[PDB]
Parts: sequence; C-alpha cells; structure tokens
Amino acid sequence: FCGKGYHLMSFPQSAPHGVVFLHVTYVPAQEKNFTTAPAICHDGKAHFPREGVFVSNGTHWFVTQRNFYEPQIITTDNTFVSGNCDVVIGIVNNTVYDPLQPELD
Amino acid sequence: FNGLTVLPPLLTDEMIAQYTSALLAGTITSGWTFGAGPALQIPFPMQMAYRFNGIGVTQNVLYENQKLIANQFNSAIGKIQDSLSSTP
Repeated sequence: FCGKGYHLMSFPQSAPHGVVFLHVTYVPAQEKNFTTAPAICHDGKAHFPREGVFVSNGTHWFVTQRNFYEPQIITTDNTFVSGNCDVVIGIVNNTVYDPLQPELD
Repeated sequence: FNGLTVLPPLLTDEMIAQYTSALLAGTITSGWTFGAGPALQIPFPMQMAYRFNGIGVTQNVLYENQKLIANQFNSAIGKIQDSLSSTP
C-alpha cells in the first residue's frame, strides 16, 4: 500500500494539483541457504522457538529472527516446551542449555 | 455490419493463466516474501505455522495436528469444485 517492501515511513510533497508521496521502504537482500527443523527434542520433550527459526549451518543448531541473520545459542529462554517428542514430524535432537545450571546458585 | 466492432484484449487467456500460475508457485514455496523482494524458500508446514502464529494461536497447535489439518484442507478444496458445478 505504502510502497513496495516493508514500509517504514512516508513524506508528502505538494504538486500543482496533487501530492507526491516519498515512501521509505526496507528491502532484504543477500540471502543464504540453511537447513532447518520444526522442533528440537531434548530430554524427551519437544522444544519450539518463541520467536525465530531453528537454523542449522551444517553442524550446529541456532535460533535466529526471521528477517535478518543473527544466530544465537539455543537456551531455555528463547524456546518453549510442549509434550513428548514423538508426535512431531521432522524433530531433531540437540542440547538445550539452561542458564541457571552453570551459575549453580 | 453496421459499424460496430469488438476489439480483442491484449493479454490472451493463456498468458493470464501463466501469470496466475506464477503467483501460485511463489506463494506455495516462499510465502509472503516473494512480494517484498527476493523470494526465499521455506518448507510449507513451517509457512502455515507462521500464519497460525499470525492469528494468535501458538504453532505447536499446528505441528500436533498436521495430519488432521491437511485432511480438512484437502476436503474443503474438493468440495469447492462440486459446489461450483452444482450451483446454477
């Protein structure tokens, strides 16, 4: 509606009999391939991402926001659990660290 | 005649069907992204999980009912054609 791409803002400019809108849009570029899975199985329960996608770069699994590559280590803060891990199709296995354990308070 | 003529359209029916097929393939393999820039491929179940999340239902609901959901979608698409043919 307000230009091609994800809209940021727009500035109006007068014209003799109309308006001229200068839409400022954000457009992605420089994409890259990745391997993914819908859920991670750890301790027998399935984990899903709160926001983002489980993306693997060949040997390690990470979580990343959808529109810009920013991989993070999979932890209990950015994933949530639901039931045992045998109903989901495409589930994978990996260590899901819990930050309270290393502190050992 | 008496001076009245119908001119043909510029895009023939075949070419319009080709444009439509382009839109379908794009939406099936890349979701919304092909409309905002470079088309990025994404598995179709994950795309529908995105959209489920979009209406405020957590995605675990889709991965746990993938089979049932796929059957309902197939049945609905199947009844559409019968309805169009029987409807006068």
